[PDB]
Amino acid sequence: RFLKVKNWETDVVLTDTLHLKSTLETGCTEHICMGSIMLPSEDVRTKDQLFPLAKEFLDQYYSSIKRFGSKAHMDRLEEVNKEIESTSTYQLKDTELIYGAKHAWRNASRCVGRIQWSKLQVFDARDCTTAHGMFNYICNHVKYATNKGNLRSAITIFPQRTDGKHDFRVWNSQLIRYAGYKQPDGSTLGDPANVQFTEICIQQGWKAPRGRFDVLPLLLQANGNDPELFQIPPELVLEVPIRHPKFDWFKDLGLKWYGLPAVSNMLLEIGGLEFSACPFSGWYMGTEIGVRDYCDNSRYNILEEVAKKMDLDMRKTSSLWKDQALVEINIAVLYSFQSDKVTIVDHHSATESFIKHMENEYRCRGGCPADWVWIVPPMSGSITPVFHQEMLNYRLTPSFEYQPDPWNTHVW
Amino acid sequence: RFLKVKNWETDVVLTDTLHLKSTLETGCTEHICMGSIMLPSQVRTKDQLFPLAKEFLDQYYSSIKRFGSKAHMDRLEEVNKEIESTSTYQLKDTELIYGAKHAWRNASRCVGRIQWSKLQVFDARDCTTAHGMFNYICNHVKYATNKGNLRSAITIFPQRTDGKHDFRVWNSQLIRYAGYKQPDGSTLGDPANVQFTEICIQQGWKAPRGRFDVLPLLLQANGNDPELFQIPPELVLEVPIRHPKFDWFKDLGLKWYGLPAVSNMLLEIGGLEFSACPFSGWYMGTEIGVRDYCDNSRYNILEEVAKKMDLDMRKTSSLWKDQALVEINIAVLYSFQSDKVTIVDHHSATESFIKHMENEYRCRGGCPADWVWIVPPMSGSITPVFHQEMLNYRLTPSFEYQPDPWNTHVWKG
Ligand code: HEM
Ligand code: HEM
Ligand SMILES: Cc1cc(N)nc2cc(-c3cccc(CCN)c3)ccc12
Ligand SMILES: Cc1cc(N)nc2cc(-c3cccc(CCN)c3)ccc12
Ligand SMILES: C[C@H](O)[C@H](O)[C@H]1CNc2nc(N)[nH]c(=O)c2N1
Ligand SMILES: C[C@H](O)[C@H](O)[C@H]1CNc2nc(N)[nH]c(=O)c2N1
Ligand SMILES: [Zn+2]
Repeated sequence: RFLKVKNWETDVVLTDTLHLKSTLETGCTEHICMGSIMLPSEDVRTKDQLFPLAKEFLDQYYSSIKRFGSKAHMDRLEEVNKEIESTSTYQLKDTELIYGAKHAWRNASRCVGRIQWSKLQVFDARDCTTAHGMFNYICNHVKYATNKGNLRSAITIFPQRTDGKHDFRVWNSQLIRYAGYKQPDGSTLGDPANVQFTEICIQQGWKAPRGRFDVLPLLLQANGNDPELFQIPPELVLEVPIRHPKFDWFKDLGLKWYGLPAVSNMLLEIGGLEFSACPFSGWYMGTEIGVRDYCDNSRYNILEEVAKKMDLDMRKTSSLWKDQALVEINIAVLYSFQSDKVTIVDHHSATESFIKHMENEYRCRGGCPADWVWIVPPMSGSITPVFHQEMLNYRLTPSFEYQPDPWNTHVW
Repeated sequence: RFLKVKNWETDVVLTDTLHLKSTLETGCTEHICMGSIMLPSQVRTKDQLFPLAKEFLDQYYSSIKRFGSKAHMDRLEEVNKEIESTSTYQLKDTELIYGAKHAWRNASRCVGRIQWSKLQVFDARDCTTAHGMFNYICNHVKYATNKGNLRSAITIFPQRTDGKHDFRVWNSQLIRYAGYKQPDGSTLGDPANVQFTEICIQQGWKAPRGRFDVLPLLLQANGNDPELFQIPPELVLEVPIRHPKFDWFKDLGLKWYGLPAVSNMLLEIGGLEFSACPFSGWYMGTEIGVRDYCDNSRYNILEEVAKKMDLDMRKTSSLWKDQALVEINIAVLYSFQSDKVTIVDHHSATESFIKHMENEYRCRGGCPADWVWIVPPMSGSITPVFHQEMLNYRLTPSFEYQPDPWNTHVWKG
């Protein structure tokens, strides 16, 4: 049970001991594997639920600074112990906060970009009290992370849950996303994935330009209050016009995308403490836009339009016109970003980086939890090295977790 | 207990009750998922054999709507006495056919299972020698091939008894190309087959030493040392690969065989183990175009193809690899269709499987599926299986992996 993982392209074999420190459960059993389930499974921590969680976290922390078993360690354990017995919760030291966040990223088994995990910019926003205040922290995040196209990793951490009545939440799924409107006649204009949220905004007071690439407004909820709309200043939203380096007609498709991927609907858990609002951001892998955002049938779905322009034989599937078109689109996305000097990585580069990162983690940590179903890119799978890499998936803490959408729960 | 799966593209939700009939184990635990391990670890006595027999017979007679009948009870009784008396038992023909078909049906890594009920089962349980094996296999190949109009088939050799008298096909597939390790480090032919090739040569094979030499059959009967046989070339249907627009593609000198026929797996039915049971269907295009040609550890022709297309091969973000892969796959499909050899593209096959899967949820209560393997090795998310949640669990009858015989065999000499 000190498990081994093989790379079948290189015969490299790695021994995993880190999985033995796993806390939470996977959702698999000896009888059934649920590795392809998108999301397997009021609850405020009780007093005695929280001490062991806090102790577990402080133990890793003081080991990581080579102070395990020290006076400083013991003192802190005691101090937090006292504070929970007293206040029914506790507060992280800035240093612990930063360690917790960086390690939540390190432990994210579905993330392929984790080779960068130690270079995360952490913005402490725990002094925040209002949606306007939240708006301000978020604008600063966006401007810092964007950095004129030279993107930088960042997370902004708002106050922690207390009793579930005073939660901080960003209602958008990403800080920057295009709107989606269902036409009265056909299907959808803009981005179909955002049709419900685009409507909640409107139903909350937003006036929409009803274009195909309208940046959504922010819906910000502080201390469990009704949320508020804020438009992100356009000069803070860096966008890229999409053109092909060979096909002049590509520009005429009229497509663009934003440079900053910034997920804002997940929950960060450290030492038992729950941060329900913690937007984090990095930079795109090319296929996230080109393969998923543009070509998914339930998104922009521009494949047929493009194949048309290329004059491919769309009569039978065995001509592989979708594949051919798909490649060109993704060539264009990378070409556009690179030309405009906005940070982006191709799926070949990022998967190779991740193999290197796996190597490092097995060597200096004893393993690296990884979710094959998510790590392997949605195109050209087997000509990337992660395809032939066996991976073990297990859940370590600190972690990012999913949480219900606010509008289904909000005590309005 | 119910279990739901969701298709995230169509929002279709299905309910799995079949997983409750699962007996075997996955390799996963409460705290670890081993879903991407290629071969998880996941001589049998009468102690454990009659429960296994009873389970199978209960299934079998349920499917034919005779559960609890006299024919069912007498059959149970007959199998019981045969086991306590002889320490094994024999399957009737009907049972064997049901067995092989349900094994395929239960094969969670197989995207082609829509076809599972149309399997041609050849009973070679009266075979006793390697020569007899060679003859059964020749006939399999002739029948399956059918002049390019392929037919699914399986040939079943005698079951294991004491594990000292096993029937084995030492080839991983009935038809495969040689691989030769050259002194300078390079490989001639198929790198996947170098080790098996070396065995054949040792056993007295005279190697042509080309890049597409069909390997000889290495056949073991009754636990005896294996013998070489050459498949008659008129029986091996091959297809030269050309591209519909690139005239220089044919000059790359590629070809591939038409019949995929896997011969190293173990068929388990009602506790009985059939260690030699070659089965065949037809190719999905990506098996050849993506894995056989473009894997770095295989023929690895991406470079040569990228050069002739004059692609920007300097930085990878030009996606020259991705572009070359598509053209090669286009060529493979075009060539097979032109020669009227049965083949299916990954778009058609994944679509068929989603239909199969839905049908299996309705009429059977589930469909075990291994996402890691079902999703095609190129253009993943534009196929409908990518967005489909799947539960993976093991049912019997089943096909299992077994170790290479040259590692476990006791040599006679
Ligand atoms: C810096 C470059 C980064 C790249 C290239 C990257 C790439 C990716 C990709 C491709 C996915 C799959 C999601 C999808 O396909 O839609 C993913 C998921 C994810 N990423 Fe990263 N990411 C980066 C930075 C970050 C950062 C800075 C964080 C947090 C601090 C992060 C946390 C996560 C998490 C939590 C998931 C989902 C994990 C889960 O659901 O368990 N990523 N990332
Ligand atoms: C008729 C057309 C068929 C097609 C297109 C097809 C396709 C495939 C493919 C692509 C794989 C994955 C192999 C790889 O990617 O390396 C697979 C796996 C498999 N197939 Fe099929 N197959 C077909 C017929 C059959 C038949 C006739 C049988 C047996 C009677 C069979 C049994 C299996 C088994 C046992 C596996 C591995 C399953 C496991 O380990 O769970 N298939 N199939
Ligand atoms: C920081 C970051 C960068 C990036 N390029 N992609 C991300 C993708 C995610 C992500 C996580 C869960 C689900 C999703 C959307 C599902 N395809 C995205 C989260 C963060 C990301
Ligand atoms: C009958 C049949 C047809 C087909 N097109 N592919 C198969 C592929 C397999 C197969 C199963 C496990 C492993 C492998 C090779 C390793 N990728 C192939 C087995 C049977 C097949
Ligand atoms: C059903 C399946 O689990 C789902 O489509 C997953 C598959 N793999 C993925 N992988 C990545 N990187 N992103 C995704 O959104 C998904 N979707
Ligand atoms: C390590 C990994 O599980 C291994 O490379 C698997 C991945 N998925 C696959 N899927 C198919 N269809 N065929 C394969 O050979 C593999 N190989
Ligand atoms: Zn699992």
